[PDB]
Parts: sequence; C-alpha cells; structure tokens
Amino acid sequence: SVQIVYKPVDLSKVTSKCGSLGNIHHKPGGGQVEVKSEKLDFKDRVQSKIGSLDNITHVPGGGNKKIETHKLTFR
Amino acid sequence: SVQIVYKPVDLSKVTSKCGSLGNIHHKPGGGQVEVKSEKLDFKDRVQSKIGSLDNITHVPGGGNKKIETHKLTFR
Amino acid sequence: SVQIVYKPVDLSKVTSKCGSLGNIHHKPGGGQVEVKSEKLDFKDRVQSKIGSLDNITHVPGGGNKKIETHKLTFR
Amino acid sequence: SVQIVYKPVDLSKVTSKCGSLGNIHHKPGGGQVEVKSEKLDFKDRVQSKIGSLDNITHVPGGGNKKIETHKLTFR
Amino acid sequence: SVQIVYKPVDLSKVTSKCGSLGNIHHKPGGGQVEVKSEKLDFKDRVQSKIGSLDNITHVPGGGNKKIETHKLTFR
Amino acid sequence: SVQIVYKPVDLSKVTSKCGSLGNIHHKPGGGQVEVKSEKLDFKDRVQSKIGSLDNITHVPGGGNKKIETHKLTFR
Repeated sequence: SVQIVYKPVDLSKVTSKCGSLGNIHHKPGGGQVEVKSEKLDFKDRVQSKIGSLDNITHVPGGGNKKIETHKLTFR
Repeated sequence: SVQIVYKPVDLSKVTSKCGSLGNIHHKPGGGQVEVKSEKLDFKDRVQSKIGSLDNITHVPGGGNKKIETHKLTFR
Repeated sequence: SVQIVYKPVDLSKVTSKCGSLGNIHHKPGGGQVEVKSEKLDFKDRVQSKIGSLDNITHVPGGGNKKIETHKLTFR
Repeated sequence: SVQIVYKPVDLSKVTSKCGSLGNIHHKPGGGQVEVKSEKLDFKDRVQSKIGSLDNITHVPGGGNKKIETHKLTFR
Repeated sequence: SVQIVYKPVDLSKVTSKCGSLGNIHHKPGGGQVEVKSEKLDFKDRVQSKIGSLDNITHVPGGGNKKIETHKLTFR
Repeated sequence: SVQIVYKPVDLSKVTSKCGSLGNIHHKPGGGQVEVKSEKLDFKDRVQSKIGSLDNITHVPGGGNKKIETHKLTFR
C-alpha cells in the first residue's frame, strides 16, 4: 500500500509600523522633448511612444507581502 | 508499504519600525531631449520610446517580504 | 517497506529600526540629450529608447526579506 | 561791415531694388522659463520683467535713410 | 552793418522698389512661463511685467526716411 | 569788413541690388531657463529681466544710409 500525509503549519508574521508616510514627489518629463522627422520610410509595423508614459508612483501604507506555495509530487 | 509524513513549521517574524518615511523626489527627464531624423529607411518592425517612460517611484511604508515554498518529491 | 518523516521548525527573526527615512533625490537625465541621425538604413528589427527610461527610486520603510524553501527528495 | 552767404546745393540719391523680401521668423522665448522665489526682502524700488518682452521684428521694404544737417556759426 | 543770407537748395531723393514684402512671423513667448513666489516682502514701489509685453512687428512697405535740419547761429 | 560764402554741391549716390532677401530665422531663448532664489536681502533698487527680452530682427530690403553735415565756423 501507499500512504501520504501533508499538513505543514505556519504561525510566522510579516508586519511593519510607520509613524507617517508622505511628502513624495515624482516629476517625470518636466523638460523640453523635441522630435523632428523628415523623409522617413517604414516598410513594417511601427510602435511609437513620445512624452511621459507608463510612469508609476506606488506608495502603499504597508506594502508587506507573503508568498506561500506547496507542490506535492509522487511516482 | 510506502509511508510519507510532511509537517514542517514556521513561527518567524519579519518586521521593521519606521518613525517617518518621506521627502522623496524623483525627477527623471528634467533636461532637454532632442531627436532629429532625416532620410531613414526601416525595412522591418520598429519600436520607439522618446521622453520620460516607465519610471518608478516605489515607497512602501514597510515593504517587508516572506517567501516560503515546499516541493516534496518521491520515486 | 519505506518510511519518510519531515517536521523541521523555524523561529527566526529578521528586523531593523529606523528613526526616519528620507530626503532622497533622484534626477536622472537632468542634462541635455541630443540625437541627430541622417541617411540610416535598417534591414531588420529596431528597438530604440531615448531620454529618461526605466529609472527606479525604491524606498521601502523596512525592506527586510526572508526566503525559505524545502525540497525533500528520495530514490 | 559783416556779410555771410549760405547756399549749398544737394542732388544726392539713396536707393535700393529688392525683388522680394520675406520668409522672416522671429521666435523669442519658445522654451520653458521658470522663476522660483522664497523669503526675499526688498527695501527700495523693484522693476521686474519675466517672459518675452520688448522683442522687435522690423522689416521695412526699403528702409534707406538720409540724414542732412547745416550749422552755420559765427563770432 | 550786418547782412546774412541763408538759402540752401535740395533736389536729393530717398526711394526704394520692392517687388513683394511678406511671409513675416513673430511668435514671442510661445513657451511655458512660470513664476512661483512665497514669503516676499516689498517696502517700496514695485513694477512687474509677466508674459508677452511690448513686442513689436513693424513692416512698412517702404519705410524710407529723410531727416533734414538747419541751425543758423550768430553773435 | 568781413565776407563769408558757403556754396558746396553734392551729387553722390548710395545704392544696392538684391534679387531676394529672406529665409531668416531668429530663435533666442529656445532652451530651458531656470532661476531659483532663496533668502535674498536687497537694501537698494533692483532691476530684473528674465526670459527673452529686447531681441531684434532687423531686415531692411535696402538699408542704405548717408549721413551728411555742414558746420561753417568763424573767429
């Protein structure tokens, strides 16, 4: 016969104390951006992004993270 | 017979105290950016990004992390 | 017969104390950037990035990390 | 006795032919101008000019000039 | 006795031929102007000009000028 | 007795030929201008100019000039 028991236990803790979080400034692209193009030939797909794109300001009050995974394997 | 028992335990602490978090400045691309293009030929796909793109300011008030993983394996 | 038992225990601590975290300045690309191109021929795929791209300012208030993994294996 | 006679004669010419005059561009102050002031004390008169001021474009189709002056003087 | 004669003669000419005059562009202050002021103390007269002021575009079709002066003096 | 006579004659010519006058570009202050001032004390008169001021584009189609003066003097 074959018998398998899988009962792991977690009592661990992820935590943080912050008195105050703030005064955050993100100013992407505050300068002059200039793009001059003449007589350009494109013979396939073109993807273009100009200016201030995809910029992120992420300020979670805690932002703590726990990743837990189990991958029982048998033959 | 085959018998397998799996019961590991975690009780650990991941922690920080922060009295204040702040006064953070990110200013990507505050200068002049100038692109001048003439008589260019492109014969396959073009991806172009100009200016201040994909910049991140990430300021989690704790930002502490636990990873735990289990990969019990048998033959 | 075959018998396997796995029951380890963890009670560790990862910690740090911060009075204040701050006054952080990141100014990538604050200067003049200039790109002049003439008569260029491209016969395959082109990826172009100009200016201030992908810059990161990461300021976790704690930023402590615990990595734990278990890979019990048998033959 | 005293006798004085003043009879100069003038037949001069100041002239130009212009086939066309044009395609003139004046773009003063096309860039970013930024002034930040804090905690300043002024105890006498202030004159302040900020931006694009007093700029001239002057395009007279001939613009030719004659100055002539006569100053007969005696003792 | 005293005798004075003042009879100067002028047949001189200031003239110009222009086929066409035009296509003149004056764009003062086309960029961003920013003025931030805090806690300023002024204890006398203040004169302030901000933006695009006193700019001139002068395009006379001829604009030719003749200045003539006479200043007979005796003692 | 005293006798004075002044009768000079002038027939001079100042001239120029222009096929076309044009394609003139003046772009003063096209770049970024920044002025940060803190805690300044002024105890006398202040004159301030910031940006693109007093710029001149002068394009006379002929622009020829003759200055003539006569100053008969006696003792």
